[PDB]
Amino acid sequence: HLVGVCYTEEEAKALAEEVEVQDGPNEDGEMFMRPGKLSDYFPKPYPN
Amino acid sequence: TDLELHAPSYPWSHRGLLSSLDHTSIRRGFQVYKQVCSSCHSMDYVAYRHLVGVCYTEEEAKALAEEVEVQDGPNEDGEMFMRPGKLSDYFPKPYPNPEAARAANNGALPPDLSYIVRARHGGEDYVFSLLTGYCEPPTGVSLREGLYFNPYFPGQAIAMAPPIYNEVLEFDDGTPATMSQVAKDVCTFLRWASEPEHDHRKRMGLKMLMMMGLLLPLVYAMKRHKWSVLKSRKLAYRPPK
Amino acid sequence: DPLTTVREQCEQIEKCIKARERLELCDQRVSSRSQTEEDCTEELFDFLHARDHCVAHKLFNSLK
Amino acid sequence: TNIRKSHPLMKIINNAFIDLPAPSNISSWWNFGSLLGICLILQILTGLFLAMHYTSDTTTAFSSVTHICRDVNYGWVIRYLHANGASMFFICLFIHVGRGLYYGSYMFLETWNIGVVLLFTVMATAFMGYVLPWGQMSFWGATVITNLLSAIPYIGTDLVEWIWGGFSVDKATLTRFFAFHFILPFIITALAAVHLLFLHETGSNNPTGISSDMDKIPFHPYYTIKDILGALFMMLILLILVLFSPDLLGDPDNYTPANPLNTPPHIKPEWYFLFAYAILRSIPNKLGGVLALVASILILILMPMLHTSKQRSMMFRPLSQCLFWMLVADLITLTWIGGQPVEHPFIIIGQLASILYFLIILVLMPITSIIENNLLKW
Amino acid sequence: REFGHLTRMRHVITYSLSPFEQRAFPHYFTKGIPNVLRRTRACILRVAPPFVVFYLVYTWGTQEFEKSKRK
Amino acid sequence: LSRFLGPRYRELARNWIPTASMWGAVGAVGLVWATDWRLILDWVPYINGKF
Amino acid sequence: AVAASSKWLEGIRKWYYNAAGFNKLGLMRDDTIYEDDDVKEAIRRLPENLYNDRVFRIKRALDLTMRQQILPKEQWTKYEEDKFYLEPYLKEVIRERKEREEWAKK
Ligand code: HEC
Ligand code: HEM
Ligand code: HEM
Ligand SMILES: COC(=O)N(OC)c1ccccc1COc1ccn(-c2ccc(Cl)cc2)n1
Repeated sequence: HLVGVCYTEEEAKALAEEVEVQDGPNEDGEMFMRPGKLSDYFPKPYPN
Repeated sequence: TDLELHAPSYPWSHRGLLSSLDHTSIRRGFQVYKQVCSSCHSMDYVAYRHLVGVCYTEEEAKALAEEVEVQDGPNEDGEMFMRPGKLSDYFPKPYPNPEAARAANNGALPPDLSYIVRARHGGEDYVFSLLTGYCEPPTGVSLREGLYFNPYFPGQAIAMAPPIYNEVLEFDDGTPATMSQVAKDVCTFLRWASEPEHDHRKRMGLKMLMMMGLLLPLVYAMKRHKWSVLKSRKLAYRPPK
Repeated sequence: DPLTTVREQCEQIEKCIKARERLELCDQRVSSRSQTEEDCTEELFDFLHARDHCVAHKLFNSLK
Repeated sequence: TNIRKSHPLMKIINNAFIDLPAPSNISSWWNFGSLLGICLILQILTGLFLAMHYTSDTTTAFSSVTHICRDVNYGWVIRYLHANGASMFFICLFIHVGRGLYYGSYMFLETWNIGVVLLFTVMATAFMGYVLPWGQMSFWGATVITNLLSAIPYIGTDLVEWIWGGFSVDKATLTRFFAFHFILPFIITALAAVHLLFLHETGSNNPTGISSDMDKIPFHPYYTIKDILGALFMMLILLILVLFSPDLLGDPDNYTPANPLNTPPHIKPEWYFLFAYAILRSIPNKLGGVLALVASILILILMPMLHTSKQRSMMFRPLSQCLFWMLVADLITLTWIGGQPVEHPFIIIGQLASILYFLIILVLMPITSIIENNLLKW
Repeated sequence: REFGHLTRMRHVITYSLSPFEQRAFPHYFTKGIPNVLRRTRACILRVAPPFVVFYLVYTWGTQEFEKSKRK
Repeated sequence: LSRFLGPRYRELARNWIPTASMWGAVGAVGLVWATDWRLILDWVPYINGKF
Repeated sequence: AVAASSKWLEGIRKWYYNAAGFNKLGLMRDDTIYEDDDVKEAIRRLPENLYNDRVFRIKRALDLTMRQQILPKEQWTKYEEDKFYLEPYLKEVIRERKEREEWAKK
C-alpha cells in the first residue's frame, strides 16, 4: 500500500527485502525463511 | 475400448428400510483403518468425539490419540511445542508433500476416505469388491512397473498393492481375522463415516409414518363430509310450455 | 479363510465354467505370434461377473 | 356491519380466498398451483439456515458444505430438505405447465406470459445453487455454460469475466453466483402476486373448456379443505425422500471435490436439466446450441398465436390428445439421452428427438386442429 | 365478479340434503370399481401407445451401445 | 392470412419509420453507459470515460 | 366436394363424433365452442327459448364432470339430431366485422 503515495514500486520492494520473517513450510524440509514478497504486513516485535 | 466391471449386491445388515447399523462391527472396523492404513489415507472429517456413543464409551477413545504424536502450536521462547493428540483431532495425516506424495506411490496419490463410499457408484459395495478382488494380469496386458491388475478399477491397473493378507490384525474381543472378516468391518466403517446420521433418520422415519397414518384418513373424512352436499344434489328443468 | 472356500464351489456352476474355458482358449492365442495386441480383459470380465454374483449370495452367512 | 366485508385489510382476503367464485368441476390437476406456493415458501425458510453457515470461496466451498451434515446441529435434515425440496418444486412446475397446455389455459394471455417469466427465473436460480457446493459436477457443468456464453459475438468475452468475479475460477466467482442466488427467489415472490391478480379478472378455466358462470361455488370451504389435503400428501412424499433415501436424486461424483485435477468419468446435471443439456449437446456449434436452448423455453409464448381449434381445451379432441402424449414421451427420451455419453446410438437419437420437439408444437399441432375442425362440419 | 352479478338463469330447480343426514361413504366398491374401469378403458388408446415406443427405443439404444464395445 | 392486411397498416408505419430509429438506435445508445461496451467506445475519439 | 367419397367421408365424420364425447354428457356441438368476442355477440342475439335450453344443458354437463359420471346410453345426443342453433347467428356477426374492416382500409 506504499506505492504511489510516497514511493514508486522500486524503492518499495527494497524495504521489504530488508527484514527477515518466517515463511511457511516446504517438503524435503521444514519451516524456512523467505523475506518480503511485496505483500507483507509490518513485523510485530513480541511473540505473545 | 474395454468394458468395465460393476460390484454385486451384498446383503448388509443395514440394507433394510428400518435396519440399524451393527455397533460391534464398527468397533472392529475402526482398527482396520487405525493400524492397517493411515499410512496412505486421511479421514479429515472425523474426530474422537464422534466415536463415543457409536462404538466406545469415552475412556477407550481417550486412550487413543496417545498412540499418535502430532505437532501443536507455538509458545514464547519455544517455537512448535508438541504433544500427543487430544480427542478433538483429525488424528494424524499421512504422507507429506501434499497432492504430490505420488513419488512414494509411483505417480498415483491415494485419496481421502471420509466420503469415499458416498463418492463412488457402488457405495460400500464397491469398496468391499475392490479390496478383496485382486487378480493376476492376463495374457497380452503389458503393465507399467508399479501397476497391479484390479478388474474392479476403471483404468484396470491401479497402483494399489494389496494391503491385507490374513491376520494383519487381531481384534479385542476375540474374532477370527481372516481376509473377509477384514474389509467387512472396515466397510461397516467408512459408511458410518460418510453417513453418521444413518440410524437417526430411520427411527425418525418410523415416527413420521405413524403420524401420517393418523392425520391423513381424518383430513380425508373432513373433506368427504363437506363435499357430500354437492355429490348428492339433483337438478330439474321446468320451462313454460 | 471363508472366502477362499466359498469361491471354490462357485466355479463349477455351468454359467461359470463356459466363462472360464474360453478365457484359457485365448491364452495360447496371444503368445503364439507377434502381430497381435489381443488382450484378455474381455474374457476375464465375464468370468468374474458370473462368479462374484453367487459369492455375494452366500458369503455373509459364514462371517461376523 | 359484517366485518369481513368492510374492513380495509380483511376485504382483500375475503375477495381472494373466501368468497371467490370457483367452478364446481375443478379436478386434482388444479391443486398444483398452491403446491408451488408451498414449495417456494419452504425453500426460503431452509435457505435461511444454509446461507447462515456458509463461506463461498475456491479454497473452502467443498468443506463448508460438509461441515453442516456432521458438525452443525440439525444440518443433515435441513440440507437434504433443501436439495430434495428443489426437485419437488420442479416436478410441481412441469405438471402445472402441462395442465395449462392441455386445457387451453394459455388463452388467459397476461397470466400465461408472466408464467413464462417465472419459468425462466427459477431455472436460472437453481443453476446458480448447484455451482455453490463446488464438486466435479459443479465445475464442469458451469464451464460448459460459459463456452456458449462467450460465443456471443460482441459482448460475450467481457460478460463472462464480469460474472466470474474477475478472471476465472477463483475466490470471488462464488460471490456473484451466490449473490444471483440469494436475491432471485424474492423477485419470484413478487412476480407471483402479479400472476394471481391477472387471473382474478376472469376466474379459473375448467376441464370442459366451457364457461361456468351458471355453476359457481364459494372457495371456502370446498377448495380450502381440498388444497390442505393435497398439501399433506406432498409432505408425505418429501419426508420419505429425506428420511429414507436422501441421495436417490443426486450424483456421487459431486462428492468428489472440485479442482481441475482430472477430467471426470462423465458430465451430467440434475434430472430437471437433462432435457435441455441433451438439446445443446446435439448441435456442433456453440452459437447454434445457445440459440436452441433459449428457443426451447420461450417457444411457449407462441402458443396463443398457433391455436386454430374452435374449442378451447383437449377434452373433446382425440387426435390432439395423441400428439400431447407424444410430446411427453419425447421429453422422457431427452432426459435419458442427456445422462448418456456422447457415443454412436446417442447422437442420432438425441438429435432426432431435438427436431421432433419443435415439429410437434409448430407444425403438427396447428394442422391437426384444422383437420378436426373440418370433421365436425365447421 | 361477485356472486349475484354473474349470469342470467331461468326455470331451474335444485334439491340438496344436509351433510349430517347422509352417509359420508356411500357405494364405494359397488359403484366405484366399475367406474374407474370405464375411465381406464376410455383413455388407454390415447395415452399408452406413445410410451410403448419409448420402451422399444430404450431397449434398442442400450443393447446397440454394448454391441459396440464388445469384439 | 388477412389478419393485419391493408394499406392502412403500413401507412402509419410509413410515417413512424423515421422515428423508429428511436426504437433501434435508442437501444444502441441505451447500452453505452449501462454496459461499458468496450470496443464501441472508440466509436468516437471523445469518450476516454474511464481514466 | 367429391362424389365418390360421399358416404366414406361421412363414415369418418360419424366416427369422430363418437370418439369425441360431448354427446355422452348430453351436449350439442354448439355448446362446446370457445367464446371469443364474435361468439359472445351471437349468444346475446339468441331467442329466449334457445338461450334457456343452452344454459341448462351446460349446467347438467358440469355437474356430471364433477362426479366423474356420464349419462345412460339412451340419453346420449344422436348424430343426426344435433341442431346447429348458433351457426346462423354467428355467420352474420362475422360478416359485420369484416365489413367494418374493409371500410377502415378503403
Ligand atoms: C500399497 C499402498 C496402499 C495400501 C496400504 C492401501 N492402498 Fe488404497 N490406494 C493405493 C494407491 C497407490 C491408490 C491410488 C489409485 C490410483 O490413482 O491409481 C489407492 C486408492 C484407493 C482407492 C480408490 C480406488 C478407486 O477406484 O478410486 C480406494 C477405494 C482405496 N485406496 C482403499 C484402500 C483401503 C480401504 C485400504 C486399507 C485396506 C487401502 N486402500 C490401503 C495403494 C494402497
Ligand atoms: C413460481 C411459480 C408459480 C406459481 C406460484 C403459480 C401459482 C398459480 C396459482 C396459485 C394458480 C391458481 C390455481 C391453479 O389453477 O393451480 C395458477 C394458475 C395458473 N398458472 Fe401458475 N404458478 C406458477 C407458475 C406458472 C407457470 C410456469 C405457468 C405457465 C407457463 C403458469 C400459468 C398459469 C395459468 C395459465 C394458470 C390458470 C390456469 C387455469 O385456471 O386453468 N404458472 N398459478
Ligand atoms: C426458488 C427457491 C430455491 C431453489 C430452487 C434453490 C435451489 C438450490 C439448489 C439446487 C441447491 C444445491 C444443493 C446441493 O446441490 O446440495 C441449493 C442450496 C443452497 N441454496 Fe438454494 N434454492 C432456493 C432458495 C434459496 C434461498 C431462499 C437461499 C438463501 C436465503 C438459497 C441459498 C442457498 C445456498 C447458500 C445453498 C448452499 C449449498 C448447500 O447448502 O447445499 N437458496 N439451493
Ligand atoms: C443444478 O445445476 C445443474 O444441473 N448444473 O449447473 C451447475 C449443471 C451441472 C453440470 C452440467 C450442466 C449443468 C447445467 O445444465 C444446464 C442445461 C441447461 N441449463 C440451463 C440453466 C439455466 C437456464 Cl435459465 C436454462 C438452462 N443448465
